[PDB]
Amino acid sequence: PLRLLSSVHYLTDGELPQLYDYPDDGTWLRANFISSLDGGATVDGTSGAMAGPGDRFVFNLLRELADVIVVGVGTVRIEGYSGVRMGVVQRQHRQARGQSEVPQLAIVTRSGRLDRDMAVFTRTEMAPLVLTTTAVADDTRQRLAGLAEVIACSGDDPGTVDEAVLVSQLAARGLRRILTEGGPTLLGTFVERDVLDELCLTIAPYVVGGLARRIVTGPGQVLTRMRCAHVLTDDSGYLYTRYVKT
Amino acid sequence: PLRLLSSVHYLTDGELPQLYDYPDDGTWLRANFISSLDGGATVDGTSGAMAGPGDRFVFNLLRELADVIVVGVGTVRIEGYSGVRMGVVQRQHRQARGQSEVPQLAIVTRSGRLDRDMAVFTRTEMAPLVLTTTAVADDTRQRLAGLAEVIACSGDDPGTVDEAVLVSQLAARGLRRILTEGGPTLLGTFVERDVLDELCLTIAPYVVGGLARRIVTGPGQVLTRMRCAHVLTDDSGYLYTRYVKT
Ligand SMILES: NC(=O)c1ccc[n+]([C@@H]2O[C@H](COP(=O)([O-])OP(=O)(O)OC[C@H]3O[C@@H](n4cnc5c(N)ncnc54)[C@H](OP(=O)(O)O)[C@@H]3O)[C@@H](O)[C@H]2O)c1
Ligand SMILES: NC(=O)c1ccc[n+]([C@@H]2O[C@H](COP(=O)([O-])OP(=O)(O)OC[C@H]3O[C@@H](n4cnc5c(N)ncnc54)[C@H](OP(=O)(O)O)[C@@H]3O)[C@@H](O)[C@H]2O)c1
Ligand SMILES: COc1cc(NCc2ccc3[nH+]c(N)nc(N)c3c2C)cc(OC)c1OC
Ligand SMILES: COc1cc(NCc2ccc3[nH+]c(N)nc(N)c3c2C)cc(OC)c1OC
Repeated sequence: PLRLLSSVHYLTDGELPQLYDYPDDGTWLRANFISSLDGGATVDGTSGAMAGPGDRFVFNLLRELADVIVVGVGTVRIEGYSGVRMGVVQRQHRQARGQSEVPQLAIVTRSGRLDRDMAVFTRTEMAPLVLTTTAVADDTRQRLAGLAEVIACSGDDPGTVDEAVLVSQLAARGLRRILTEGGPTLLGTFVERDVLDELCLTIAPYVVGGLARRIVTGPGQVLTRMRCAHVLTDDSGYLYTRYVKT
Repeated sequence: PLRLLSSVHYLTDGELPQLYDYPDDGTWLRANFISSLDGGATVDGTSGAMAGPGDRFVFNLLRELADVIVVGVGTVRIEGYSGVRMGVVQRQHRQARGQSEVPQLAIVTRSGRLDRDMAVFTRTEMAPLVLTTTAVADDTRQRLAGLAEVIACSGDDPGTVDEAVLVSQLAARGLRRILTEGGPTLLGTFVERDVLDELCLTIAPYVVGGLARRIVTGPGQVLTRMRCAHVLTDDSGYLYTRYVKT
């Protein structure tokens, strides 16, 4: 009942985007994470040390394919997010697909307690969205006037983000091809709200020991079954997986 | 730089053991764990809910190949370990390889605070080892007389297990082909002591949310690079990976 996986194909620059195609229509929330073999999401507090050239390449590709990159403010601070960068060819590909040259960043915050000073606001070609609650949306909008488009993403509860609503507000703005890059709290909520369509997971060929948190945190205990759409690899033993919710 | 992995081979019952062969000589500490896509080691407190027929098959195979199955007492209690079971054919294969019919269980405990009552002691064809410290080995041996062979596994510090010493004591008893099945504390120590030779990791196609711990816990922060030896899959989207320390 077991099948050996082997490299059967070198992916061309044209085929790789195809493997990570978004659906033709409808919203699609894709997550891109990286974790060690022993499930650690961080090395020395952040994820980058696990990411080699292969993962950076995939990471940048998923950004290139996304209409919008949604990230928790925690990751934004910790990973030092600034504006999404797109190279000339990336911009060309994006135009060819009917997309803006650079995907927007969307920072998720229940508190809305974002400072005007952040690099997500400062070092950015594209002004970012701030996805927050109905309760704080107005004060946040005022505080962040000129810096970010503040969008209330509450459903029934004005004090919380409803993640389905969040996805919908993005789509409503024509940002239906969503990529989230974390963090584990945000991902946890997406998973709990059952709005995660796809998880692209780089499995870095490291064990990192017990300190690191997982790529999902929170009190949530779910068991969402996913289908393995693909596994890619590179010469360094990384697995670039793509799982789609069943 | 990216290669697509695909199933290229259906593994026969003869080839599968070959993929998980131990080295011809020397000690080899292999770990077998299972984790969800989001790095969770447990569902509802234990690992079994993530394990389908494929993982059980691999799990049983690794047991069949091992001279000894080393587990923390935590896992022993929580997963309700009793004696290793071997079917007739499993025993035959084991004999053919020069191995005893059933691998021993080795329970690791720094405290040595094991009760005579446990199923590891009671429902077992083979009496298990208790790998513990020099400091408690004697009282533990007395307490567990007739139930378990108690082995002191301290190196410099009589109050602790030295995991290299643990591996050595096993080999010393002709149990050089070691399988550890956990838990995360034990695995954490193996990883910290740098004695983990190989990690066989089932990646179950689930996200489980933030509650679960990882397959490694502890204060440890390492970055042990591993080489991806193989990835198998089944029809249900599980990845059966084998990584070998570089
Ligand atoms: N290995 C990987 O792939 C990966 C990927 C990303 C991040 N990381 C790492 O994980 C760490 C950060 O963890 P984190 O959990 O704090 O990241 P995070 O989820 O990005 O940040 C948490 C914050 O974002 C907001 N948030 C998240 N979900 C929300 C929701 N459903 N509704 C409203 N607000 C929401 C909240 O902000 P407010 O407090 O303002 O309400 C929350 O406090 C960093 O160390 C980073 O390196 C790893
Ligand atoms: N997903 C998976 O593949 C997988 C695999 C195994 C277990 N699990 C799960 O993980 C959980 C158990 O976690 P756990 O960390 O408590 O398991 P554990 O490592 O098996 O148990 C911990 C105990 O074993 C002893 N121990 C471990 N390492 C030691 C060392 N280097 N030296 C001396 N003693 C050592 C200690 O016993 P003393 O206190 O007596 O000193 C320690 O308290 C369960 O929920 C189980 O389901 C999951
Ligand atoms: C400044 O913005 C950036 C932030 C980060 N943060 C760390 C980082 C690294 C690898 C990653 N790899 C995957 N698979 N998924 C992630 N979620 C991820 C993250 C979160 C990494 C960047 O380069 C890869 C980057 O530049 C665009
Ligand atoms: C009674 O002993 C047993 C204990 C367990 N415990 C849970 C369990 C399940 C799947 C697993 N799968 C892998 N890849 N690695 C593990 N470490 C593992 C464990 C730890 C599972 C058993 O059946 C699979 C079993 O019977 C032999």
